[PDB]
Amino acid sequence: SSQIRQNYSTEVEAAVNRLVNLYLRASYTYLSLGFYFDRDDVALEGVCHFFRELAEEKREGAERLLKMQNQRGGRALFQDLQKPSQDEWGTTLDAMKAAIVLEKSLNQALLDLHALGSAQADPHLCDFLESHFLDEEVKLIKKMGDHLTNIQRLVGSQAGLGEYLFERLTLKH
Amino acid sequence: SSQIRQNYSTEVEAAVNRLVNLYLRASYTYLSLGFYFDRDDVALEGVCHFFRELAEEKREGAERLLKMQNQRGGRALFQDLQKPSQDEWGTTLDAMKAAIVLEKSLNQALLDLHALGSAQADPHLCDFLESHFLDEEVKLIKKMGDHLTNIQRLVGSQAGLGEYLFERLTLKH
Amino acid sequence: SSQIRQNYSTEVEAAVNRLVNLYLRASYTYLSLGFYFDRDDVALEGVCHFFRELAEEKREGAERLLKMQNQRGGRALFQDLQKPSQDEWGTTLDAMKAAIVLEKSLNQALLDLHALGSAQADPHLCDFLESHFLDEEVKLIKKMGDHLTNIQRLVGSQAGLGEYLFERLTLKH
Amino acid sequence: SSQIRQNYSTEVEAAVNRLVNLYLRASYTYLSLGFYFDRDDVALEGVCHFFRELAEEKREGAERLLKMQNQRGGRALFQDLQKPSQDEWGTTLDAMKAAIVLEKSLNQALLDLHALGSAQADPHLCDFLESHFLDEEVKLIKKMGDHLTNIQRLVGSQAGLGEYLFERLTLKH
Ligand SMILES: [Au+]
Ligand SMILES: [Au+]
Ligand SMILES: [Au+]
Ligand SMILES: [Au+]
Ligand SMILES: [Au+]
Ligand SMILES: [Au+]
Ligand SMILES: [Au+]
Ligand SMILES: [Au+]
Ligand SMILES: [Cl-]
Ligand SMILES: [Cl-]
Ligand SMILES: [Cl-]
Ligand SMILES: [Cl-]
Repeated sequence: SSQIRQNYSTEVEAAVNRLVNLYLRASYTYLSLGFYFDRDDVALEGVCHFFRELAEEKREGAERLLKMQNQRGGRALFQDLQKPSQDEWGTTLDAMKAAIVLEKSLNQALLDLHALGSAQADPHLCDFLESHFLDEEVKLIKKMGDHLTNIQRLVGSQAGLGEYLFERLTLKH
Repeated sequence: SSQIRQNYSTEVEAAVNRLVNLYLRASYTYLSLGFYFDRDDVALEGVCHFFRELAEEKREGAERLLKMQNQRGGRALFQDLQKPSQDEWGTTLDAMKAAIVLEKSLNQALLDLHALGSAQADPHLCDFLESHFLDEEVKLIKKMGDHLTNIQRLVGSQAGLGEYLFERLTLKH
Repeated sequence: SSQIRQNYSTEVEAAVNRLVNLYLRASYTYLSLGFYFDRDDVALEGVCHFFRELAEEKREGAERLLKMQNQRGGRALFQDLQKPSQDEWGTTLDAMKAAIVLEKSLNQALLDLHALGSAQADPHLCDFLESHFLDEEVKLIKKMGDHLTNIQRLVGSQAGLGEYLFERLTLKH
Repeated sequence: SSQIRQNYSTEVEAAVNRLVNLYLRASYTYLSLGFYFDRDDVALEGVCHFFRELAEEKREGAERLLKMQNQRGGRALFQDLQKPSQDEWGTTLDAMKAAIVLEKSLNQALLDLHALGSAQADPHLCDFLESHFLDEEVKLIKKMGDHLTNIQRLVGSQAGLGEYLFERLTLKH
């Protein structure tokens, strides 16, 4: 094994790699969500970047996990990326729910890995997640919640008009 | 014939001139569309420039075709410009459909001329269309598609209110 | 089908999607190659970015293909991404060969798609590849060839010392 | 005892002081390593600063521990500093191994102190180590690993020439 490796469990090594996959899968889902909203028959530019900036961020989470894996003396193993769960994503509201659900899944994987870190007494891993992931994921889920409430409130009245306003007035383009 | 002319078919020369007419007719349609939306009883400033910047662009396509005709040793022949197909253009939605249809017609004329170029083995003509027209026309038709989807979605709910918002929030003024 | 779609074959639509997969797979291979060279027991910073800037570029090819798919009125379908072909990538020389091979495969897929475009008489697609992919891929394969020759020449003499010099003096960090 | 002291165990107080000694001993080792490489018969300027900037950093760790000790209401007790383990440090490779070993020892002392913090329920101490030491030590050990791999690879071929290149091309001066 590695010349540098110290207090780094094979369990955590393996779980970090699983987390890289989850983050890359999420990035790929957000690409699919992104380009869906760029379809001529959907055409909500604002929604399209929202999900495309999110694709960038999850790819950055996975790249951060990989950097760390190497820093600890673990060995990145890449697995197949399954495709996003859907080919069409519905309304902005349908999409934003799916994202929340996606993000809650990533968050739980994060919490599952803290718990493993604590069980393994790996304080660098705990710190790593606390500094770079836990806080950013809580903030993101909140913002998605906030979007969900606004979209729900708008599209309850007039669906399509509600969709347009939200994209125009909340989301950037 | 011309001192410069080389690999330039009479077929393509003639088809280039037909294309100039089509581009000038389109420019004239976009002028009519433009000033229609500046009527006091229509008054959608945003829609008015959208079509007026498009009148400029098609006049620029025809001027570009004419420059090229001369560059190849062809001889520009101008024909009568028939007037736009309508005197009143309806709603923003009616207007934007007509534009798509107009632009699809121009696009097909472009594709018809590539095919002629290939048949004639005129690689400068093919290149000319690829560099200055094909890509710009695809991008434009997409944007019109995108506008159509947004207008449809808005005016399905509340027609007039939908028209106002689109003009205010999507189109520039 | 789409309101914008014009001269866009289902064959090309499908082949564009296959090309997105190939570009995403390549991006994923270059991530694996990248982080391999960041291992403490490999530690060639220069090689690591070379492959990481390449991961970025192929993700940009796939994003460009997706933008276009939408511009034409096609519908992006995403498939599973198979994992990179190897878990360990050997020497810089082993790695750089694999990249050439990867890039030649992408290039052939590109050439296969031009040919399809020509068969379908889709001049926007041909242009699209010519402008954004064909030239960039030829330039890249050349540079990889150039690296291969330099690495071969260095490591023939002294392997490890040759590897260090190449990374230090040719590649950036 | 102190007017400020709160949730601060005598165990941790004592262990913090032991950690100050370890950091000062390390600083002193890096001074000895530093000036060894400045000998006229060794003369690797690059290696000399590498170890001298490290002497500064460990003195900064100990000063940071002392500031904290005071912040918590502990009382710094200083003990004798034993001299570095060697008078001559061999090659760059011999030196860089010794450093890794030194740094791994400091790292384990850090991990031993987190564990004590957790046992004592001292969350400020845990945080303190996580924020200022754990991450910096992991990053440093990685870089030493990376240097070790490069030095090994160079000096396997030609020892002295390998030493010169590494100092010239990796290390700063
Ligand atoms: Au922990
Ligand atoms: Au944790
Ligand atoms: Au041609
Ligand atoms: Au053509
Ligand atoms: Au073609
Ligand atoms: Au082609
Ligand atoms: Au604690
Ligand atoms: Au801790
Ligand atoms: Cl923790
Ligand atoms: Cl051509
Ligand atoms: Cl072509
Ligand atoms: Cl903690």
